[PDB]
Amino acid sequence: MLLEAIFHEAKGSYAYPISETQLRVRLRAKKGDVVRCEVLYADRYASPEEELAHALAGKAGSDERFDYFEALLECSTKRVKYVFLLTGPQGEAVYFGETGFSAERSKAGVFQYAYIHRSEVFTTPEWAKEAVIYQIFPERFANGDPSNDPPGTEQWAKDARPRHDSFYGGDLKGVIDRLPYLEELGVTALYFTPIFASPSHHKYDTADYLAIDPQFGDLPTFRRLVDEAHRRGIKIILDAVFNHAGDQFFAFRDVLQKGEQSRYKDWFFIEDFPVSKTSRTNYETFAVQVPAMPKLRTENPEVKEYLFDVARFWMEQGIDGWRLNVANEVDHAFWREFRRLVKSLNPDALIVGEIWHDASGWLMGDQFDSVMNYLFRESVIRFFATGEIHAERFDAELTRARMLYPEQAAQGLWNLLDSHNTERFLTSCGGNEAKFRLAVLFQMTYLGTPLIYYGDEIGMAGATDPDCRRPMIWEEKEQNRGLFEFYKELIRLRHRLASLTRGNVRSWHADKQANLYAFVRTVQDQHVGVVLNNRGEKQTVLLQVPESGGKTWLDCLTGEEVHGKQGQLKLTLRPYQGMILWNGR
Ligand SMILES: OC[C@H]1O[C@@H]2O[C@H]3[C@H](O)[C@@H](O)[C@@H](O[C@H]4[C@H](O)[C@@H](O)[C@@H](O[C@H]5[C@H](O)[C@@H](O)[C@@H](O[C@H]6[C@H](O)[C@@H](O)[C@@H](O[C@H]7[C@H](O)[C@@H](O)[C@@H](O[C@H]1[C@H](O)[C@H]2O)O[C@@H]7CO)O[C@@H]6CO)O[C@@H]5CO)O[C@@H]4CO)O[C@@H]3CO
Ligand SMILES: [Ca+2]
Repeated sequence: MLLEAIFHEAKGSYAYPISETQLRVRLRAKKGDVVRCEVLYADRYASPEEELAHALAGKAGSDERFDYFEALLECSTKRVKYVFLLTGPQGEAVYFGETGFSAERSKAGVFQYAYIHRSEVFTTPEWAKEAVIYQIFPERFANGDPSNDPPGTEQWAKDARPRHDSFYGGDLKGVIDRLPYLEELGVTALYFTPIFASPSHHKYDTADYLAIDPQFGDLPTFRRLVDEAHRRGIKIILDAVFNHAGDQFFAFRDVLQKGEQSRYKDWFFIEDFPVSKTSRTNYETFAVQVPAMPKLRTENPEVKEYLFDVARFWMEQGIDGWRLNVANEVDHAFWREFRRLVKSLNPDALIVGEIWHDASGWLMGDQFDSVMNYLFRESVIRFFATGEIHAERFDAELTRARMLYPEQAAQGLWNLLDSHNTERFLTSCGGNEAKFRLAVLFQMTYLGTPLIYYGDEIGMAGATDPDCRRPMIWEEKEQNRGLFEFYKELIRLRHRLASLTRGNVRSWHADKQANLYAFVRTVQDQHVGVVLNNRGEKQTVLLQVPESGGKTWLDCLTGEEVHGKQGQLKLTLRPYQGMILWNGR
């Protein structure tokens, strides 16, 4: 075995607790370079003579270059020292520890997880463990009160083609009037983009964090929204824009006024005075040369307590969580304290970050509860929409990501297809409903949290910013109701099948020629196998499935009963068909 390819660290996503007495260890090694992985361990302060405990490390999944092993160490002492035993293809042996490799156990040293403080066991909202979030871009969702419409509001039709400054008049009263719809769909939470006062139509250049934007409503209307949704079993989440502020934010206006005497010059990153005009700014902004969005200095104690107060004010209205916009550009101290503050007010308040790269550092259990799974989106786009990769590359991608973070965080990533920052998925599919559906079928059955972008469930389509921000389609005979009834049924199942919301994932078949992929979700004795024939040509496959985990399954989407004929399963899928096989348990 190529030792230079065996990885593990007594922390991060390879060593962490799932309980005050249970530690999850994971090891990494070159694909097919290691056949068995066992973990010999015991209490740290144990005598050199006592007998070590054993723990078999099942192969959890396989990257495109690695194999991932995973074991669960029972640690009543809440302290532990462990060493890996790695067996080769033919039979070779080797011990893996902190000191290094050695055919001799003792000479390999031993990894140590110093102590398991219950306060550090990565914990997350239970409701968040089985949710189906629906993303709402308020300005375009529904105009329930045309009296607050901005000036210039354009028509509300299927053929609108928005500009970077267009307005259509969607407001919070519309969202309220639409809860019957949202509740019929089955969503269990709504994620709004910025709803706070701002001159723009997207509202990321916040003018006042303490007031809903006039065009959308007023606090009374909001509270009504929160109450109306709650009794409907729908939680609500807001976009926290703490990285930068709109150049209307009182504090910034002051610096623009009082110049050098402003009591807030250190609330921003001013290079020189006086502040500036057009995109030739002289104060640090989000991205590059964006005047309307000066950068907040969350490192400054004053700014921190301000935004924290801002956070206290909205959690007082009963929201259920936050979506941290541009999260990675604001310090960790901030986020840790933010988590403590939030978690104290409401233990079930969800904190989801928005980072477009390895989030490992914000997913240890002391900051975010999760993030947007852009990866899943990249994998799904290229497997179902643009056909740029195949069933096997897909399997690889799903697995590689799936191993990035501690399970707790993994279990909750927001699996989105598209956002208000991208072309709609249907468009990505060149308008191929068949393909689109298969992707949704995967989304509603894969590991994580499904995130539905308003419109998709109905068949909307469009380019990227701002064509993806068209107004919702409400005229029923202008909506894809067959697709809607599809989402409904998946979501129904997802809520009904435990394994889909609380089980794990395991590859079950990857045929790059047939371009058919299949996985299995498991929890307790329940097994739900999803088969995706992602190809435009009926096909038949035989999948391995030992008589132990059941030998008879039932397709949840058709009610067809399938039987295992000696460990094998013969399935025939119509073009692009998918099957939700349930073992009944
Ligand atoms: O006026 C600015 C912008 O404001 C609002 O954007 C939001 C956005 O909706 C949020 O989701 C979020 O997204 C951030 C990410 O959090 C951040 O990490 C980073 O991520 C990368 C982007 O994903 C990537 O595309 C690129 O950004 C480029 C972009 O590709 C360019 O096309 C260009 O974007 C311009 C837009 O085309 C234009 O519509 C407008 O955007 C509004 C937006 O409508 C509104 O929702 O202006 C921008 C120019 O600023 O430039 C950007 C950056 O140069 O690279 C980044 C990281 O390298 O960026 C995205 C946003 O791009 O937060 C933003 C702002 O709060
Ligand atoms: Ca309106």
